[PDB]
Amino acid sequence: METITYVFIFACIIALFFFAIFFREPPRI
Amino acid sequence: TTGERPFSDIITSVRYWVIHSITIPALFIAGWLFVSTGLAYDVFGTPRPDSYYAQEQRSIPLVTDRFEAKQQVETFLE
Amino acid sequence: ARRTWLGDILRPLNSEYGKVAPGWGTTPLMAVFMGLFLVFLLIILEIYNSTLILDGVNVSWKAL
Amino acid sequence: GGRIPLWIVATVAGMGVIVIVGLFFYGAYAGLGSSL
Amino acid sequence: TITPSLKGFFIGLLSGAVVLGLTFAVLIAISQIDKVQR
Amino acid sequence: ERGWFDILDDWLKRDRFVFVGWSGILLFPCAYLALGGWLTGTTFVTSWYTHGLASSYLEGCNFLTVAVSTPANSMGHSLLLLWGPEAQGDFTRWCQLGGLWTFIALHGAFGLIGFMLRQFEIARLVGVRPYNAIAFSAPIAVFVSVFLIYPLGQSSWFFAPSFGVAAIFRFLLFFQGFHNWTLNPFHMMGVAGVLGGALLCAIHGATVENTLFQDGEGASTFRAFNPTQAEETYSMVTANRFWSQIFGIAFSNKRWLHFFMLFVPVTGLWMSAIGVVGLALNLRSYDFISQEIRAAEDPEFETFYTKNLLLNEGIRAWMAPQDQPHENFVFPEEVLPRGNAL
Amino acid sequence: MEPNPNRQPVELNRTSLYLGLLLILVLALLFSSYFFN
Amino acid sequence: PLGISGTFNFMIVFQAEHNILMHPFHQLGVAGVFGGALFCAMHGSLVTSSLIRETTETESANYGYKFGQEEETYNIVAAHGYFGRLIFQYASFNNSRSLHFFLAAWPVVGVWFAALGISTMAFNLNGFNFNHSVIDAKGNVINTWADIINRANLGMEVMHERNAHNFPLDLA
Amino acid sequence: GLPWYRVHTVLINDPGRLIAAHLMHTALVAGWAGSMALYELATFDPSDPVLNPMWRQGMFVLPFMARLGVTGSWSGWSITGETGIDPGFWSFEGVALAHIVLSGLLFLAACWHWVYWDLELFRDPRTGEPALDLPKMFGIHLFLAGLLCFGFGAFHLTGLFGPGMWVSDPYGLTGSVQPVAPEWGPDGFNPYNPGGVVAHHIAAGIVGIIAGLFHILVRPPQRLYKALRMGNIETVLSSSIAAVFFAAFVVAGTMWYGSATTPIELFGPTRYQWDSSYFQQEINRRVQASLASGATLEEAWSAIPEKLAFYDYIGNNPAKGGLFRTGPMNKGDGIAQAWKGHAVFRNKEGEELFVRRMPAFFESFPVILTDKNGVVKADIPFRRAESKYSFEQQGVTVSFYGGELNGQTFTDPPTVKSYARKAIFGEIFEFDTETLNSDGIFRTSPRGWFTFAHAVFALLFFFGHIWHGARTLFRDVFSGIDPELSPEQVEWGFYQKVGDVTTRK
Amino acid sequence: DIDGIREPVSGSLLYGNNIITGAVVPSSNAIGLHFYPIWEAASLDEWLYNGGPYQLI
Amino acid sequence: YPIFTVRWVAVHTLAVPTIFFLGAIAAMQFIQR
Ligand code: CLA
Ligand code: CLA
Ligand code: CLA
Ligand code: CLA
Ligand code: CLA
Ligand SMILES: CCCCCCCCCCCCCCCC(=O)OC[C@H](COP(=O)(O)OC[C@@H](O)CO)OC(=O)CCCCCCCCCCCCCCC
Ligand SMILES: CC1=C(/C=C/C(C)=C/C=C/C(C)=C/C=C/C=C(C)/C=C/C=C(C)/C=C/C2=C(C)CCCC2(C)C)C(C)(C)CCC1
Ligand SMILES: CC1=C(/C=C/C(C)=C/C=C/C(C)=C/C=C/C=C(C)/C=C/C=C(C)/C=C/C2=C(C)CCCC2(C)C)C(C)(C)CCC1
Ligand SMILES: CCCCCCCS[C@@H]1O[C@H](CO)[C@@H](O)[C@H](O)[C@H]1O
Ligand SMILES: [Ca+2]
Ligand SMILES: [Ca+2]
Ligand SMILES: [Cl-]
Ligand SMILES: [Cl-]
Ligand SMILES: [Fe+2]
Ligand SMILES: [Mg+2]
Repeated sequence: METITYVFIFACIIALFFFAIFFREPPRI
Repeated sequence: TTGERPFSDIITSVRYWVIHSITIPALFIAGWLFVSTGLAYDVFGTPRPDSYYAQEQRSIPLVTDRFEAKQQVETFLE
Repeated sequence: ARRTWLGDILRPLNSEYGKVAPGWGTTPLMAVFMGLFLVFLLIILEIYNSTLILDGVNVSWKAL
Repeated sequence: GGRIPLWIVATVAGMGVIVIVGLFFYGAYAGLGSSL
Repeated sequence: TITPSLKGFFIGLLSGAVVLGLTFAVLIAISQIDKVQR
Repeated sequence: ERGWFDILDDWLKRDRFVFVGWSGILLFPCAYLALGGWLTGTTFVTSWYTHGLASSYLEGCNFLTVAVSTPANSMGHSLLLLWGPEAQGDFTRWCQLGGLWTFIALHGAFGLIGFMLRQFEIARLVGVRPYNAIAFSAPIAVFVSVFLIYPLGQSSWFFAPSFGVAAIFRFLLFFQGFHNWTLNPFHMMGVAGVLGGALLCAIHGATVENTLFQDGEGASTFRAFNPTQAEETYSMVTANRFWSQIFGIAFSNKRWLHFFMLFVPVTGLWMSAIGVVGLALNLRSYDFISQEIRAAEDPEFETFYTKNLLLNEGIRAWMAPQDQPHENFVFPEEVLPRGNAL
Repeated sequence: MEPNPNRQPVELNRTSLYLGLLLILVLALLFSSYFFN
Repeated sequence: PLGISGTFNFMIVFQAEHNILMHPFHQLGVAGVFGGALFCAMHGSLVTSSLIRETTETESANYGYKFGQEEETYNIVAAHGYFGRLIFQYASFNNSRSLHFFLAAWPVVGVWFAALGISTMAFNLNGFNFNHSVIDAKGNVINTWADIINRANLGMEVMHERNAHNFPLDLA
Repeated sequence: GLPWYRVHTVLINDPGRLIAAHLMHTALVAGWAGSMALYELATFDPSDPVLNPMWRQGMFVLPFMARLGVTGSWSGWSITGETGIDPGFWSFEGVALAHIVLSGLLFLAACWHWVYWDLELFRDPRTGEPALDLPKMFGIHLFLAGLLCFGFGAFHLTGLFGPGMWVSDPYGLTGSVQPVAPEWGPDGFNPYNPGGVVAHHIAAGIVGIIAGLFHILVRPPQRLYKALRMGNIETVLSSSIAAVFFAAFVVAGTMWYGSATTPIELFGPTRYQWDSSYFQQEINRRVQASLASGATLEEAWSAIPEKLAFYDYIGNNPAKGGLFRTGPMNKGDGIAQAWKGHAVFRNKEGEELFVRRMPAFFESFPVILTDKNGVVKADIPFRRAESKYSFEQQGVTVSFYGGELNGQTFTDPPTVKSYARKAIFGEIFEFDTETLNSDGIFRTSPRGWFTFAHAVFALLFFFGHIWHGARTLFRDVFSGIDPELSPEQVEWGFYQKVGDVTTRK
Repeated sequence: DIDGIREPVSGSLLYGNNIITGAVVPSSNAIGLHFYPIWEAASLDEWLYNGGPYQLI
Repeated sequence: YPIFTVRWVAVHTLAVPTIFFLGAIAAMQFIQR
């Protein structure tokens, strides 16, 4: 259960990285 | 631009050097003598190299009593 | 705005917004009470600290 | 205004710093603090 | 009783009052002597 | 231009080389005495009676080993005032009892109050928002937690840090061996805010310097800037594109960027301060209970966590007799933890 | 009831969402070991 | 080691074996990272303090800046006016290029020395050793804070890798 | 729109909804107190105030009820171990219920104030704009605070109309709630004198009544009104947070050092009592007096109260815990059952030997025994090959006086060593480690947890003070500095007085 | 076996670590500075015992 | 230009003890145990 928890939080953070990069608010001039 | 004379004017002027070629060395010599006379040891209560331990004592004069610590140091010094 | 019986009664206690005494008013007297309070805090601090030790005042559980 | 040029004041002052710090390093090897 | 530490307390208090008194006396004096122009 | 208060205010606030202000009345004497007490003690004053150590240039220490050391453990948390019941006005004895320690810590505390009041005062006069004062709360939280709260929760000032380069190194090592302070998540957050702050400092300075507009002919580019110029000196647009493509994300808002540069180190120092408040009570992150239960029952189970406690156990037994002389520890050779050979 | 004129809309932009989720997830990654102990 | 507690293990053993804290290159790295954090907070706070009013009290001031606008978003003259007064005029930058160069250089140079500290203690040129440097008139050792560091280092040394040494010196 | 960290700013101009938000906060806090008490009552074991008192059991609010005179349960027991008592309504359960009902009433009032926010009372009669007269509100509240403070000291604490407060002997053996007379001499300022707490309330209460009347009747100086921005509610937030952090630091300190308001039977002993071997000194005093008057060693140690011996044990020291070692002290070393008795160690020669005690700093500590002069006589070695002082070489034995093991002597070295390891913690106890699946690792008491939370919240409230003080004094530049700001006003020497155009040079 | 003394140190989550204690453990002191790619090992099981992942990483 | 300014005082509070201390520390380099 602890290993599951640590790996789950880690996986959420890698997903978060993917959205923050590829689905960011695009910068607009 | 706050008014005072610029530092670069002061420290390149002959008159600054006339005052300070005497005050700077005087201060330095006074510091020197404060040590060389031994006076520094007595003002601050710092042991001389021969005053950390008695000849055959070999435990440190550690202060162990809050309110009679001053007396302990005086007895330790005895 | 809505009036109520109790709000009518209390109205005078909330009607002087912004009202001031002229100039420095009682500022110097306030300063005296502040200085006395500083001294008071210093005294209770020093007693608890054992920096100020008073006859009949044994700061410990053991006479208390 | 100044009679003594700033580059001389700097050079002499800097040299004075080197001397006094030099002395402090010498002292790490002699007398008190020298381990000897 | 005035214990030796109550006497020390009064000495500390007096010393501080004097450092503060002299500081303000001097600063008030200097500000009076050297006023800003308006 | 009215009463004496307002005439004093005028003079206090003159535009001069060193601004004074009302805050200056607290700041200047306190900063001066803290710094001068430090130079005086490190130059001339021993720690023989409080620690059994030499600590001054006079006794032969160097810039790395001098300190103004804390008072003896028997002093408890005495204010140790010159005129107090311990020194009773004797300056020499007060130096020998560690009076310069509380002198420096307390003037230093009032001095930092005065510096922060100075930040507020100058901000108000110049008409800027007082975020610099706000940022300075992080130094304040660190000073107060480590130099005041920590020893107040312990037995005495003796266990505060002593004011010295090597003395502070000793304080770090003590916190490792006794508190396992590296394991503490509030310290880890401090480390993130410090290293992240240094990271932001470096990367922001390098980015500005490398996205500059050519605003002059010089190959040395510093002259090609004017404080009063309307225009940005570097290209946020190009900087944003570069980092978006290198790292995946980039700042696009300069205001957010600069606020975040305040936020990160200020927040990290505040987190470390909270961990130290816990250490004042020995309320440590010392152990993981599940690790100990496993390792106690399974002599083949080993992690870097169990390796580090063995190091702590070495630090405590080897350092305690000389570091805590009031304890009169005598640890016979046979009881000292040691691995093989060493 | 007459409308309250002190009401204001609230916002959280997408960047703030991402920064906030990162703070929470990383705080959880850091504190979870201590919670399990 | 590639791990959080392994990192601390590496640090503690490194202190036992090289007295890194007493090494001036690690000290320069500390000045680099503490100073980097300090100047990070300083710069953040100075720029933030002098943002030009462009928003109302119900909006984040960050909306006062638009990506790619030409005009600088704060008043550097205001910021310099504050900071030159906080310290003294000539201790403050009014040149943004010089300021930002300093921001880059201070932590980068300090961290280069941190890196060279580790890379030269790699070849066992170690921190200053003042163990028993202070001696009284008879020859008694008068401990300094350096000797107390030594005692903590000895605890690390004797305990680390407790089954790996067979001979009396740890020579790598 | 408003950023997330500013949503509550909608209340600044809305006195009615601010009062509603306050009522709700108050409902939450009273509801917490009520719930916390019920959880404690559902888990508290009242059957042994000697070796299983509230502070061994992670009780946090129970000691606050007890401190002010709530010491009984409706189910018939009392905190001092009585049976068949009738507490009346104001038992622990009655206090919990009162707080839950209060919570409910405050929640309902919050609803009314939220809906009916637009009361004419909150409108400045001259402008029709929302307005609170803060200086006058201060006098009214200060007056009320003074009356309550006074009546608490004059009636509740004296027992004149109320129960009194908890008091005990210097060793926390016989505490109970008692009426307490005010101490009017200098000993009133002694933190360990309960009469000074009574006098404090009477005197400060009178001062608050006077100052309150003053603040009702006299307007602020224009000078002070403008300087502290007294028309801005945020100034009150700033100074109120300052007062609260000061109060929080004070309660952290008196919890950690001990005072008449942080008694050891409610919160546990202090760390300093271990540091100064406070209880060991008293135990030895009593044993030497027993021996002086003809007692055998067995009789002298058998006369030591179990309660006194238990305070002389490091498992009760609040400086032995861990930040993430959660729950009651009982979860670590276990539920204390009985004193084993006092262990006396002797070597083959029969000389009495003393186990060096563990200081609070040390998570682990070696076993070293010295003679009465502090000379080392035995120890438990790490490396064995050069051992000189082992229990086997020195023929160390242990004999017990008092407690479960009174009259017994152990000579088997592993057994003698086992007891020596316990003696580093002070007096030796038998514990039930099974009931709670205790893990053997020390936790702090409510004295430690309280001090931690309050020191930490005090330090954080310093930030909130600095922040709101800044917002107050710099309200005009909250959204940024003047876009037209004169470069003359930040340039050096254009003005004679920093930031003052009338002093142009 | 980081120190080459047949005393293996557990670094991974599934073998009893948490985020704070877990590590990829350095390669074995028996290897020294020798290059230890997967194909130098007799099996993945040997490669794992000797701290092969550390070098690769 | 005035001579004795706040600045002048600031400079000498630091400069004066600094030179005295530096002379004290120079003398120390010749102390033998
Ligand atoms: C703003 C400047 C400032 C501040 C905030 C401090 C603050 C402090 N100093 Mg430092 N000091 C200063 C300037 C300052 N000092 C200067 C200029 C010098 C050179 C003279 C010193 C030299 C110095 C020494 C040598 C020592 C201190 C010490 C102290 C501490 C105890 C002070 C105390 O108890 O006063 C108590 C006094 C007051 C709080 C003044 C109160 C004024 C009230 C409001 C009015 C009451 C006056 C009343 C009418 C007089 C009646 C008295 C009568 C009964 C006899 C405290 C940290 C001690 C310390 O650090 O110990 C470790 C210590 O030994 N200071
Ligand atoms: C990656 C390595 C690393 C990093 C980045 C840090 C980072 C940090 N450490 Mg940790 N540390 C580490 C490894 C590290 N540590 C390890 C391995 C250990 C062993 C356990 C420790 C043990 C340790 C301890 C024991 C403490 C820290 C603390 C801190 C914080 C210090 C903040 C600060 O600037 O205080 C510096 C001080 C201030 C900011 C106070 C105010 C200073 C004023 C402004 C000074 C003014 C000076 C004046 C102008 C004149 C000076 C005169 C001149 C002659 C000198 C910071 C979060 C401290 C902490 O957590 O505090 C809460 C602390 O007590 N560390
Ligand atoms: C002043 C607050 C306070 C204090 C001192 C106590 C004290 C105590 N409680 Mg009570 N309690 C409280 C409030 C408090 N409680 C509240 C608000 C609740 C409702 C949640 C409870 C509900 C409660 C229960 C149900 C129990 C207790 C128990 C206890 C005991 C054990 C405490 C413990 O193990 O702590 C452990 C403390 C920690 C692990 C520290 C937590 C630190 C946090 C997680 C740090 C967060 C960091 C943050 C995320 C960082 C942000 C960074 C960002 C800004 C960038 C102890 C007597 C236990 C007891 O024995 O009961 C009989 C028990 O069973 N309490
Ligand atoms: C009586 C205490 C008190 C009160 C009434 C306020 C009230 C206010 N603060 Mg101040 N503040 C305080 C103490 C207080 N603060 C303290 C101690 C700090 C330092 C920690 C601050 C630091 C602070 C900052 C930095 C800011 C404010 C702001 C504000 C305003 C908007 C708050 C808001 O919308 O948050 C909305 C908050 C949320 C939607 C979620 C917050 C979740 C928190 C972080 C974690 C969970 C909290 C938990 C429920 C706490 C239990 C409380 C108890 C343990 C203390 C409002 C006027 C803001 C402002 O000035 O607006 C102009 C602003 O930027 N405050
Ligand atoms: C870093 C410390 C610090 C800073 C920068 C500020 C800054 C601010 N304060 Mg806050 N304050 C503080 C700590 C601080 N405060 C403390 C510890 C308290 C006591 C609880 C307060 C109580 C307070 C109130 C009640 C108010 C402020 C307000 C203010 C604001 C206006 C300036 C002012 O009033 O200064 C206050 C001046 C000082 C903090 C300096 C005091 C110097 C003391 C008197 C020296 C004493 C020496 C001592 C007696 C020596 C003996 C020592 C002993 C150990 C032996 C500004 C935001 C006001 C505000 O927000 O207006 C909107 C406001 O109403 N302050
Ligand atoms: C030069 C060797 C010293 C090491 C580097 C020192 C500063 C440069 C390294 C920082 C890089 C940061 C990232 C790029 C940041 C960046 O992009 O910088 C750009 C910045 C401005 O660029 P410009 O193109 O205007 O000038 C550089 C060339 O094009 C020549 O004009 O560069 C400089 O100012 C170089 C200054 C060299 C000055 C000579 C050496 C200074 C020695 C100082 C070291 C003291 C040692 C103290 C030890 C206790
Ligand atoms: C404590 C006290 C007090 C006060 C005192 C004072 C205030 C003092 C001051 C003092 C001082 C004020 C001193 C000074 C000193 C200084 C010095 C000693 C310096 C040195 C320097 C050096 C050595 C340099 C170095 C360097 C650097 C830093 C970097 C660059 C390079 C070089 C290396 C050059 C009184 C009386 C109130 C009383 C009580 C006690
Ligand atoms: C309506 C009504 C009623 C009822 C009421 C009730 C039933 C209530 C309840 C209430 C309640 C039952 C409440 C509760 C509350 C609680 C709270 C408010 C809590 C909080 C918590 C917190 C805040 C926490 C925090 C934390 C954590 C979580 C972790 C650690 C850290 C800390 C401590 C920070 C009646 C019938 C009477 C009548 C009238 C109507
Ligand atoms: C240093 C804190 C001083 C607090 C201010 C005390 C107010 S003093 C005030 O000063 C006026 C000037 O307009 C005089 O005309 C008036 O007589 C006097 O009451
Ligand atoms: Ca000789
Ligand atoms: Ca079990
Ligand atoms: Cl190791
Ligand atoms: Cl070997
Ligand atoms: Fe910038
Ligand atoms: Mg020498």
